[PDB]
Amino acid sequence: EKMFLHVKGEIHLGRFVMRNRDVVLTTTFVDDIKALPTTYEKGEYFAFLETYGTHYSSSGSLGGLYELIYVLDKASMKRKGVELKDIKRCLGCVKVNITSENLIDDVVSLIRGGTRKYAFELKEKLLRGTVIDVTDFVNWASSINDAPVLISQKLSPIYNLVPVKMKNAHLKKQNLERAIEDYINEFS
Amino acid sequence: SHIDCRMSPWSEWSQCDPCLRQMFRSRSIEVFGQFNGKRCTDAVGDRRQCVPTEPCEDAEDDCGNDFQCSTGRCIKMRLRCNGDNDCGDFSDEDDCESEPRPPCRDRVVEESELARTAGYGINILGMDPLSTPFDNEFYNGLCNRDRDGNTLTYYRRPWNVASLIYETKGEKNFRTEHYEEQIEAFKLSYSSKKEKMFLHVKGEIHLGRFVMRNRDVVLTTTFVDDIKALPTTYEKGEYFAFLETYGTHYSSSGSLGGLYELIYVLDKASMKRKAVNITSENLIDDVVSLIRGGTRKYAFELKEKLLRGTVIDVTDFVNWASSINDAPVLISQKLSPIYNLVPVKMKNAHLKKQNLERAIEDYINEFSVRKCHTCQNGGTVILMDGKCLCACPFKFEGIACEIS
Amino acid sequence: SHIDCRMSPWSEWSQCDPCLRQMFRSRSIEVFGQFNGKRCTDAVGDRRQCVPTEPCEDAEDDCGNDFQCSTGRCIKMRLRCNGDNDCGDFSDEDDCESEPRPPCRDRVVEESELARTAGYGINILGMDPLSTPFDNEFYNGLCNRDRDGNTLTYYRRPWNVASLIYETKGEKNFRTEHYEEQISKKEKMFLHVKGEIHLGRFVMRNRDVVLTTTFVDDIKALPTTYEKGEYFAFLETYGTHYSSSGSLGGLYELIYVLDKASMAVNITSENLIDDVVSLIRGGTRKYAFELKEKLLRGTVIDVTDFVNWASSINDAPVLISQKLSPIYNLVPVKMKNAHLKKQNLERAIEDYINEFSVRKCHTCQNGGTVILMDGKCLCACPFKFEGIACEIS
Amino acid sequence: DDCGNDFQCSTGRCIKMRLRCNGDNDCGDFSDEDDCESEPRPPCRDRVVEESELARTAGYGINILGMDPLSTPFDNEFYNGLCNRDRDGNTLTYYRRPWNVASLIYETKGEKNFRTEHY
Ligand SMILES: *[C@@H]1O[C@H](CO)[C@@H](O)[C@H](O)[C@H]1NC(C)=O
Ligand SMILES: *[C@@H]1O[C@H](CO)[C@@H](O)[C@H](O)[C@H]1NC(C)=O
Ligand SMILES: *[C@@H]1O[C@H](CO)[C@@H](O)[C@H](O)[C@@H]1O
Ligand SMILES: [Ca+2]
Repeated sequence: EKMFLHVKGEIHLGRFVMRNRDVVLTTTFVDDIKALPTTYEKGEYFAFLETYGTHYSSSGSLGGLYELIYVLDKASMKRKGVELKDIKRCLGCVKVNITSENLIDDVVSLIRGGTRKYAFELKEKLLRGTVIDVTDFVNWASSINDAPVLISQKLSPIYNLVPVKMKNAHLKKQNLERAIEDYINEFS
Repeated sequence: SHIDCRMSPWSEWSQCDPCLRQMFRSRSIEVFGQFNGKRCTDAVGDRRQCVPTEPCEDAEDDCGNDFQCSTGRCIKMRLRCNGDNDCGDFSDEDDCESEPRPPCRDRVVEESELARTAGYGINILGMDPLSTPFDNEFYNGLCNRDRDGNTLTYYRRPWNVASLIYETKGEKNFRTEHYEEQIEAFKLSYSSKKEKMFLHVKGEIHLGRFVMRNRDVVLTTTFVDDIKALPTTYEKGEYFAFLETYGTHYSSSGSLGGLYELIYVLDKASMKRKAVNITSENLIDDVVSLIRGGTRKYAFELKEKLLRGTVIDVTDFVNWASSINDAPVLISQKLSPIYNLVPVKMKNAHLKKQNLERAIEDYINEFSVRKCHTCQNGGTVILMDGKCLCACPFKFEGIACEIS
Repeated sequence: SHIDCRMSPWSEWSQCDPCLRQMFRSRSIEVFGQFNGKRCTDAVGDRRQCVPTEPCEDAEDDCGNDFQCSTGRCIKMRLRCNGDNDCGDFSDEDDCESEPRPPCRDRVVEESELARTAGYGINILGMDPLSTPFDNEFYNGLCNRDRDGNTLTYYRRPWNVASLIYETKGEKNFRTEHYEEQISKKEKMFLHVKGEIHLGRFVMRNRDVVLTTTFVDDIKALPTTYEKGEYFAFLETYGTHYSSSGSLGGLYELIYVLDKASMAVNITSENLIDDVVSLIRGGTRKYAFELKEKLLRGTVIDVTDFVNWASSINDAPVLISQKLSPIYNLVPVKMKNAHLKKQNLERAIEDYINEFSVRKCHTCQNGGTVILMDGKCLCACPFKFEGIACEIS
Repeated sequence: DDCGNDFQCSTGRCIKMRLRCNGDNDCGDFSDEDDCESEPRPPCRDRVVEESELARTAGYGINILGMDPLSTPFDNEFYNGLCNRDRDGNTLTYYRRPWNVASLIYETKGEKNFRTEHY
């Protein structure tokens, strides 16, 4: 045997893209660069690289998302009274009472953004082994306006933000590259 | 096995740019990564400050008989008193209090929200749209008193959108396609069946269409200034950085609107023969929906309904069709290279155009999927941020479709 | 298989145009890209600035005794001092102080939007009703009162429109055709429906045209020397043609098609196919985007939905069909080198006819045929052939 | 450091002299805006706008399988004294775009997939 069922959804609110020159940083970020030594002071450069970030998203996507993999092997329920089209129909039915039954168990939840009330209601219905109603998804979708999450991102390393006016600018950027290169070996 | 990042370093260093007080470098990316081996995040080009080795030239670039705007734009002088915003700074209009009048005398009129976002920048990396290189706030003193759109009420068309129109066209398509096949024999008893489904649906709700004026174009102060910063010297990764963050192209053709689409693909097989007892079953199922444009309350309400056996309520479509008034998406367009907007009447502009085209060719060649390794079995190569890979909804598995 | 973009070299530089202060050459597309190879974009005309090699001529181009408006467009004093603002930049307050009232002495009258959009430009690429070359807000100082269209209310008709006759037509054309055969059994269906409503027809005046300040001044800006890029830029921003007349209205069209067959030893087979489509244009959104959906389903329609949809065409028409006139007929003589502009607009349109030819793209596989799109020659095919070149099934 | 004819900021920045009076918090805690009350000239000509909460957090600092607890290295409270604006189609409200964010496009797009393969 091999078997899986997936349900996946996107809610997309907007695209952001950002500058690569004439950038204005927070003063607290360029202060953290002005405090770096001229030397490859690896412990301090790893301190900075976790005091703001290793990379940044030169662009991303504001929204919300779900992935709800049914690890459930169909035959775990399909031996009892439900056809393949009927279990589908119940997930999105009279042949058993699947919403009352202990039969649906192994559905995973990943849910991103929106107000906790609605995210919880979707999660609670899924772990009980029950489908969400279309009412529930539109209520969730309305709430992503208050609480977005990044669905996907396109990435660049943080040393690109270091201003060209910085005393020892190229040396610091080259030492941040030397530090970024070590992370890949620091973690197995 | 999967493939991590490969590159070679700068191998060059510019002299100091006199007016810009800076120097540049750019490096050869070989392979960003394949099959989820680790990304090349490191920079395609970088720059360093220099105290310049010679004087800068005369910095002014005055267009002459045109007014040199406080933004650095250029325009016909008289408009600077008219209540049109010519300048990219309203207070140049505030300055000339002596001849204030708007471009229309008695008209009561709206801003076209379709015209404001007309001429999006685009990046070929995903056909991402980007905010307009174009100004779209200036009227060129033209009254241009249109009344298109479903409310039949006046709007003014800003100087860059030569055409903008609000055409009310729709189309919808349906296909549902089904097969069943059976083979059975005896000598040993053998039986088998196959079942197939295909669906396509789409529907288009057009709102409008546009074209951008290819001469005397009026640009965002930022775009016309963000040409000034350019190296003049074909520093590959720097012209790549402008192409990355104002886009490879700017466009003008429109289908603005809402759109929906669906597919089902289902394909199913079962086989048995019969002491000896042998059997197999194979089945692939896939169903997908898309919605774009309109407001959340109705467009997100529709998106899931489309997949189901559920017959959709016609007034839900009518509420969506109304909401596309507020929230269009660009369904189709005509691309034009971004360099056509670096204007005449600015220093070294042709050399800046030459470098922008060569950097578009570099954009085309370094993202080229021809560099990546062959996908296995029935698949074909896919590109994503920092990696090549492939995937196959067709009885194949793994990040290169290696196995079945 | 997939094919990439290809172009000529860049032609040798023009000399410096004296008044335009620029110099260019061009680059022909050979192949736009085909079958999802790397699609073309890159420019066919591009230009460099020059400090000119000789003097520009005297810049004024006034039509003699005519009034020199702030547009620099040729007009006569009756058009300005009667308050009508014909000359293109609302200047009339400068011209007269005593009784400058509009030509409709007391009986001042509304305009029409369906009239204003008359003489849309059109382009063989995309066939778009580009916004008017004509300045339909010029009225030639005429009061010119229609009372036509279904709003049962008066309107002033624009100078460049000979008439906007609301010559109404509503036509439904319908066909069905079906067959059955048995020995095995076969069943076949075709359905076609179209409905057309013509609200009216506009005709553009064939002499004495008033063009938009932008159209006339954007031909003043031409090279004078046969350079593709600036001529193509005028084409691509104003049309290859103007609609010298056309029909405003709405349209719907539908199809359904079905084709069905059915046919120790145990052998059998079944075959089926389905194809359904709907189109709507014109009318206000609520009714149109009801009806285009509504008619794709079998639903026996409320006649009041047809009445509401097609009533709304009075407020929101689409151009059903029109008479194309080659665009250069709109360079008004009594302008400097006016005919040399005509000549090279025609030569640039002939150059348009050269590179956008699909015929030179490579053959699609199996039962297919080639189409051209923005940077791709491509095909789509019968008999379940597949991929953008139809090489497989 | 030394902004020349332009203005040197409290926690170390340069603000162009035209910015300082406008109302935009050019230099942190409104420390740009000490006294210019004779010429407080706005970026927008009395247009209604509210500050984009969806973009003020954009440009998050990122780690390999992680993201920052403190909002950004970029300063999304900076606007170059421009008024350039995007809008929410859902409430019809206009927002200024932070000058870090080269583009905001607000798009309503919903995509949903169900899938199984079985053997
Ligand atoms: C095959 O499986 C069926 C299941 O009912 C069983 O009855 C039959 O005896 C099996 N045949 C064999 C043993 O090959
Ligand atoms: C028909 O199907 C049966 C199923 O067992 C098979 O045994 C037989 O060979 C096929 N031919 C006949 C019976 O027509
Ligand atoms: C001359 O034309 C060539 C094409 O052969 C270009 O590559 C070059 O940039 C220049 O325009
Ligand atoms: Ca002005």
